Amino acid sequence: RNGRDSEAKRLGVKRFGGESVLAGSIIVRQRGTKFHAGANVGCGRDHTLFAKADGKVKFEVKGPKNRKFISIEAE
Amino acid sequence: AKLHDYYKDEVVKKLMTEFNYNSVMQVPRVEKITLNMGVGEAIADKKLLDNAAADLAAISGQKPLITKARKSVAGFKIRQGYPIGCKVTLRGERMWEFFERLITIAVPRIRDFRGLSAKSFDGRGNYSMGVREQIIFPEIDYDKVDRVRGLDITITTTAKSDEEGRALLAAFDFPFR
Amino acid sequence: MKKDIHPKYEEITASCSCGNVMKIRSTVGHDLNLDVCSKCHPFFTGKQGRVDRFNKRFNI
Amino acid sequence: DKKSARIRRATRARRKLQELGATRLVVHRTPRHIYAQVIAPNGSEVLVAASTVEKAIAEQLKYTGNKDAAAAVGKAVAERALEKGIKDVSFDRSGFQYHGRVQALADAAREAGLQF
Amino acid sequence: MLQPKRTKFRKMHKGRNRGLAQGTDVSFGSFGLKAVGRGRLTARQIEAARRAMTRAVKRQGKIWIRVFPDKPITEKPLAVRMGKGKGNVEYWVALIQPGKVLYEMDGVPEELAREAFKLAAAKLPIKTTFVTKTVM
Amino acid sequence: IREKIKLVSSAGTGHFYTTTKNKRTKPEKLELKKFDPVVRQHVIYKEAKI
RNA sequence: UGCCUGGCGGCCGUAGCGCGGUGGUCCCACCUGACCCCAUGCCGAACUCAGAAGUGAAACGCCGUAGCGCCGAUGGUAGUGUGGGGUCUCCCCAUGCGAGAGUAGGGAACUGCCAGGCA
RNA sequence: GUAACGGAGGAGCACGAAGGUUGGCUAAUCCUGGUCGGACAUCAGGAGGUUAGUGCAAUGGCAUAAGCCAGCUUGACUGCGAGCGUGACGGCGCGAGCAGGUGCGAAAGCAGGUCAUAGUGAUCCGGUGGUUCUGAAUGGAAGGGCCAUCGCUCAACGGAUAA
RNA sequence: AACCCGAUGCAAACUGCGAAUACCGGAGAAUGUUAUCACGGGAGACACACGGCGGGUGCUAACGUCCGUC
RNA sequence: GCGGGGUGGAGCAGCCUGGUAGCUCGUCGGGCUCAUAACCCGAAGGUCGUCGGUUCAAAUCCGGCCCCCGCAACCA
Ligand SMILES: [K+]
Ligand SMILES: [K+]
Ligand SMILES: [Mg+2]
Ligand SMILES: [Mg+2]
Ligand SMILES: [Mg+2]
Ligand SMILES: [Mg+2]
Ligand SMILES: [Mg+2]
Ligand SMILES: [Mg+2]
Ligand SMILES: [Mg+2]
Ligand SMILES: [Mg+2]
Ligand SMILES: [Mg+2]
Ligand SMILES: [Mg+2]
Ligand SMILES: [Mg+2]
Ligand SMILES: [Mg+2]
Ligand SMILES: [Mg+2]
Ligand SMILES: [Mg+2]
Ligand SMILES: [Mg+2]
Ligand SMILES: [Mg+2]
Ligand SMILES: [Mg+2]
Ligand SMILES: [Mg+2]
Ligand SMILES: [Mg+2]
Ligand SMILES: [Mg+2]
Ligand SMILES: [Mg+2]
Ligand SMILES: [Zn+2]
Repeated sequence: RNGRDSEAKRLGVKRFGGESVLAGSIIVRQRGTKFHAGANVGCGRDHTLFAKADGKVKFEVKGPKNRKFISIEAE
Repeated sequence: AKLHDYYKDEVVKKLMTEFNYNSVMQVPRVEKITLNMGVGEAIADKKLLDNAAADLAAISGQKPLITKARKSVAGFKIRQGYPIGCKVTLRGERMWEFFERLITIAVPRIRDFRGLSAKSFDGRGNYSMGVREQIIFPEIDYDKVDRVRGLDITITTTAKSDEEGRALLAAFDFPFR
Repeated sequence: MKKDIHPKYEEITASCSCGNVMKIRSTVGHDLNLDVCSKCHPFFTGKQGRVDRFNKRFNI
Repeated sequence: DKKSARIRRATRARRKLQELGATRLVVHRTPRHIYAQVIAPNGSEVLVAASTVEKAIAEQLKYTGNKDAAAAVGKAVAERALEKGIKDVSFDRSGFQYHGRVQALADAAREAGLQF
Repeated sequence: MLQPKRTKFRKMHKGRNRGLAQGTDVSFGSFGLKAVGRGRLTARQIEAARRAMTRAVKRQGKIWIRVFPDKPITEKPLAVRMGKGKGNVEYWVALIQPGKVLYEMDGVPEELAREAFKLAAAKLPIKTTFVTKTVM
Repeated sequence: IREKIKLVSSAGTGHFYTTTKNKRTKPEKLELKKFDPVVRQHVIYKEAKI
């Protein structure tokens, strides 16, 4: 009665901390906001986080809920 | 109005002495009176809920809010969002007028009235009572009554405990057995 | 209060057998005559064996 | 808790303004007083402020907690901002409805020359 | 025969049985029977040992079973080939690591407990040792 | 169950959009203001057969 | 300069709760009215407006207090990369990395900008 | 990223609002009191804190809610697209920003469908509408092209044939 | 005997914790016949085997079977 | 292995497409008869194999567990 699975979706972090990226570059693919958009980072309809400016990827924990945020530090 | 005037003129002084309250703000106040009719029969007939609403309107002097089932219940054969009751919230002047009318006229008109229970406080100083017949209220006309409808009356108070709540009602000489 | 949605509510005179007269706002409109009120009701006013029976009926 | 409800109501717009990096005109309203602060994009520095608790504004007002007082504060905060050279700001109603006193303050600030 | 009343899943990966045990102390009684070897204890084995020690103490004192068989073991029927899906659940085991206190006893003399545990140990596939409660 | 329909421009350009509709639940004709690229204006578009 | 209060932040429990005490000049809150502006699927409860008779009761703030939450070593233990070994379903040795839990202990936040009251 | 006739479940849709935006709101469950009314209806208060909710599986999300209610609406826009993800390829996905025109909002803004991830079918052939293209001597026309769109449980789902 | 409280275990599809490694990026030195990448000519190959380590399956059966990695 | 079942005492419906147990016989009470049968009138009797699951709600849908049928159980 088993024998089924779906195709792997290649989610996860595409650009890690300190990596230089061009504007538009996808930083993380995810289901829901496991990571939240910080400064110079946009959130797509599928919760993809992407660079809105050229710069270095920066991961940070912030706010009362200690949520993880991704920001781009301008070069 | 009169009962509100009475509250300020007499009730506050009696309660202040009784409980040795430090401040007037400590003295219990009647926040609101809510009149509710649970019209289960409404599911069969929509008109019955409308008639119940009209009765509640006449007693309250205020257009009732229709209430609907929070969740589906198989036992009562009700689905969520189906209108099964009506309520009115009385505050300020309208509340005091109703409170007066209830004590002065409606409560005496209750059949075989032997006083109201003093054990009907919820533990937080709020008093709830049920009216078996809408006839007791003078606004309703016995001749034009299609069906006998009861209602449940709750008096919400700022009283911290039942003792403070009963004292407040007693100050107004609310009838208690 | 919202306008045009509520029952007409006006002061009316309520008269009782005891002679207590009360002017109250109501939807009733017409003046009311009451059989009883808080003033005259028995409960409010406070107006509300076998061995004795045997002795009375069969006193010898 | 009315305050907590109001803060919740204010949060979405405040987070948006911070993300935009806008200079913010924050209004606080109490029954007796109204306050206006122009806060820098960082949110930790007040550039200019005006309130009915200030004597200069208060002395000219009959009551500090009405629409006329609100208009006075709006004019005052804007004039001080213009001297500072702020000019462009975003209005933060701070969870209060954009109506009545809050609206009167905003309209006065716009009339004075603050852009929003 | 101990068995979970219900489980989220019917079948379980074989897994491995490495490491030292948790629950290495006598926690409920005076005396305990501790595993010195690694292995699986079937529900039937646990029951056999329980009956042996209970009879030896003649319904005196109290016995605790510290292990519960919550791991389902499947088997394929005879003359079935490989494949065609995982086998059917046949029995339940508890995984035992060295140091695990299997049973505890109280309300009996030590000599009686030692005899009872010896009788129980003869039913078990793992080497065991008698232990007593300690202050620390 | 949902059926394909056309939304036809009121401008007379002949430009159309396509969408689906549940005709049984919603018999009434769908009408929306949509951009007509031919006239380059938002105009009323009215439901028609696909 | 200090104290007190309000607003906006940093920070995100060593910062939160509980418990006890405490504050109204100002501020804040409750509060007083509502024809209004505006509002209630009914209700001036809320929202809103016009105010200031009363009270800090509640709320809130502040202070105290480990019953809690929370933080938390040292040492040991588990695991593990590389190389080697055994009695090899699992371990051991050399070397490097080294938890989790628990223990001692800590802990009743700290801090920036602006405004007002007071000294 | 990763196989097995390994272990477990779902899809082949739905929705003109269940989409956009503005404003507002916050759950389950239990206890106490209350006409009919009971284990369970509606009402009041308390405890509790999402143990609820999310159109539909599971997982990850969600209070600034992504959950719930109301007003106004058609951005479920058209042309494009820096840059990037994922694929042997065909493809598939995310996307600031630009132009035109639009909705909501006082404004900052937000909107190129829906919390996200299933809801699907190449090419050929042919149909329908449109069109500064083509038009076999020439003007037309037919037919073709281009743009929009329609017809496969071709489900053995990269589909040997119409059979 | 629910619930709750104290004590005790268990989990591939539990997580109020959490390594080693591995992987991505940056910098620097030494070493290495550019060991790298792109484009173009020519392929072969797409039956793998055993051993170690981590696992599914099988009986922690198989010189069994199916993956990862050396 | 793949299918079809299990519903008043009996034999059959209802399931598909949840909410809303029928038919014939039998049983019971009354009547007709000298009496019995036949016949006539009136009435009762399955909460759906047995648990679980889903659902506001289960004969109905899902999954066992038991039972009872049918088909299959092969080629060297
Ligand atoms: K095929
Ligand atoms: K291998
Ligand atoms: Mg597979
Ligand atoms: Mg997957
Ligand atoms: Mg896979
Ligand atoms: Mg250490
Ligand atoms: Mg530690
Ligand atoms: Mg591979
Ligand atoms: Mg492979
Ligand atoms: Mg490009
Ligand atoms: Mg052809
Ligand atoms: Mg020609
Ligand atoms: Mg020709
Ligand atoms: Mg053509
Ligand atoms: Mg294929
Ligand atoms: Mg795990
Ligand atoms: Mg490197
Ligand atoms: Mg091949
Ligand atoms: Mg091969
Ligand atoms: Mg291989
Ligand atoms: Mg192996
Ligand atoms: Mg093997
Ligand atoms: Mg082999
Ligand atoms: Zn009287």
